[PDB]
Amino acid sequence: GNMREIAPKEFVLDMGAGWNLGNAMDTYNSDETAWGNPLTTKAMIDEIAKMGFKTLRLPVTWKFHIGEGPDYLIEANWLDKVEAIANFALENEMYVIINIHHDETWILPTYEKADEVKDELSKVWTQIANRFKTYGDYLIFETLNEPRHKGTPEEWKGGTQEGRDAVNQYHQVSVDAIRATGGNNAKRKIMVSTYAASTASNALNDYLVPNGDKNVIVSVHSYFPYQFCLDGTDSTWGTEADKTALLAELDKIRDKFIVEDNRAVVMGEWGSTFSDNPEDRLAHAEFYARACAERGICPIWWDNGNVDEFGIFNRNTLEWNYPEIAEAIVK
Repeated sequence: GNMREIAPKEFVLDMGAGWNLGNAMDTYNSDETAWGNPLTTKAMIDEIAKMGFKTLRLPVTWKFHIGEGPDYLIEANWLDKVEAIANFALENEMYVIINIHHDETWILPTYEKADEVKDELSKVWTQIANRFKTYGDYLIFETLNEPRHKGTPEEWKGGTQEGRDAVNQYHQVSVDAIRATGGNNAKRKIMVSTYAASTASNALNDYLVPNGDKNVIVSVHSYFPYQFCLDGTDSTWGTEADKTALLAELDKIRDKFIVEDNRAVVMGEWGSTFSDNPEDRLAHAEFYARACAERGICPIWWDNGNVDEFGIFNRNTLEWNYPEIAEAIVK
């Protein structure tokens, strides 16, 4: 239950390297096994910690467990599940990040919907924060995952001005709600994303930290370069031009947040999908993770459980599918 007096940049160094429990509690279904992953167990999390990951990111989708307004009650048994997994990590001496994940349908960043969204968000964050209020500073809240207007031309390009404005307002509501619960929540580290967790320059330039809160960490995601990492249209990686382009991405993030803004950064998702390309995936993981570590940015690999996609740990057998990726990230 202890809260250190600790600056965000040292806290982020202490977070080490992380791993996402993807397609689990974040599954967009009332049944969190619907996306193909078993119910999470401590035995699973134990292997994540034994491999040397220091941070578990525990993405959670809340939509199917939130009741009607104006109270928007979160089901107690859902909180129980979240808490249990969090404790699996904390018992392993890990940091744990809990977020709001695939909840965009009630978090649409438009002026039209803002007023209702801000009402619901305040109620939901109050509830999550009160459940977890007595936990110490190894538990971190991440207010929103990739808040954006899905299906729009600027969705993955940093949004429109209206969308970035609304996203900033939703972070404002969420931080305020967390801090108003008091206790350890007045001091807890909060990860606050850009629009979409984008690294687009407009998203970088328009980002606002609510109240200038000194315990806010910046959250961005960068599956760089996307042609290799996401689309599978390029399956090779490792030229000097590839290296230079990735370092330029990372230097953009460093220059804006770390140097100009005096903020620490968690790269709360990155990684590459499997494209019949193990050697280049490994080279890219090694280089990316090293580049983040040299900059003081905490890298958190996205693992969705699916070996044909982002899964590097086998949750059903407790073995690593791709142990060398894992090792390249944590060394």
